[PDB]
Amino acid sequence: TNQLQYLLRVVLKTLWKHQFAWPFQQPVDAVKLNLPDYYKIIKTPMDMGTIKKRLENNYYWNAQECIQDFNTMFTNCYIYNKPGDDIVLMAEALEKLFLQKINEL
Amino acid sequence: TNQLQYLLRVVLKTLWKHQFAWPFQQPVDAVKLNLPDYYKIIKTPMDMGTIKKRLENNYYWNAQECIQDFNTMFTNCYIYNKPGDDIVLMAEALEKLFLQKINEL
Ligand SMILES: CCS(=O)(=O)Nc1ccc(OCCOCCOCCOCCOc2ccc(NS(=O)(=O)CC)cc2-c2cn(C)c(=O)c3ccccc23)c(-c2cn(C)c(=O)c3ccccc23)c1
Ligand SMILES: [Cl-]
Ligand SMILES: [Cl-]
Ligand SMILES: [Cl-]
Ligand SMILES: [Cl-]
Repeated sequence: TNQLQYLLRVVLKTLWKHQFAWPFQQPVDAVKLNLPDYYKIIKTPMDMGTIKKRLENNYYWNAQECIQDFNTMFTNCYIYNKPGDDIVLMAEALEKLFLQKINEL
Repeated sequence: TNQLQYLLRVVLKTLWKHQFAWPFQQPVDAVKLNLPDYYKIIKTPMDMGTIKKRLENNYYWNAQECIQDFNTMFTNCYIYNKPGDDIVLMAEALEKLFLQKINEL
C-alpha cells in the first residue's frame, strides 16, 4: 500500500473530520489573531490545508517529508503556545490520532 | 453622506480590523464546530462576510436593512451561546464598537 496515498486518503481524511481539527485547517493568521512575534518565533508555518494541497499537487518526494510537515504543525503549536492552552490540548489530541493512524501503516 | 457607503467604508471596515472580529468574518460552520443544533435554533444565520458581500453587490434596499443584518449577527450569538462565553464577550465588544460608529453618523 502506497504511503503518500494512505496519508491523503486515511490520515489527513481522519484528522480533518475530528472535532478539534478546524484551527489547523488553514495557516495561523497572526494578523487576525493579533499574535505578536508568531512569525518571528515560528520560522516554518505549517497546517493541514497546506499539507492537503501538497498531497493533491505532487509536492512531496516521499511519505517522510509529508510526515515531517504534520510534525512541524504540532511542534509549532507547542513552541508558540503555553502548555495547557486550549489550542495545545487540541493539537495534542490530533497528534495522538495522527500517531494512531501512522502506526496502522 | 450616504449611509450605505458609510456602513461599508467606516462601520464594516472598523469592525473588521478589530481583534475580536475574526469569528464573525464568515458564517458559523456548525458541522466543523460540532454545534449539532445551531441551524435548528438559528433560523437566519448572519456574519460580516455575508454583509460585506451584500454591500459590495448592491443587495440592500437601504441602510436599515444592512443594520438589521448586523443586529441579526449579534442576536444570533446571544441566543445560541451561554452568557459570559468568550464568543459572547467578543460579540458584545464588537456590538459596542458598531453602536459607536452608527451613533457617529
Ligand atoms: C483568523 C483565524 S485562523 O485562519 O488563523 N484559524 C484559527 C482559528 C482558531 C485558532 O485557535 C483556536 C483557539 O483560539 C483562541 C481564541 O479564542 C477562541 C474564542 O472563539 C471561540 C470560537 O468561536 C468561533 C471561531 C471561529 C469561527 N469561524 S468558523 O468558519 O465557523 C470555524 C470552523 C466561528 C466561531 C463562532 C462564532 N460564532 C458567531 C458563534 O456564535 C460560535 C458559537 C460556538 C462556537 C464557535 C462560534 C487558531 C490557532 C491555531 N494555532 C495552530 C495556533 O497555534 C494558535 C495560537 C493562538 C491563537 C490561535 C491559534 C487558528
Ligand atoms: Cl480532506
Ligand atoms: Cl479525542
Ligand atoms: Cl473589509
Ligand atoms: Cl474593546
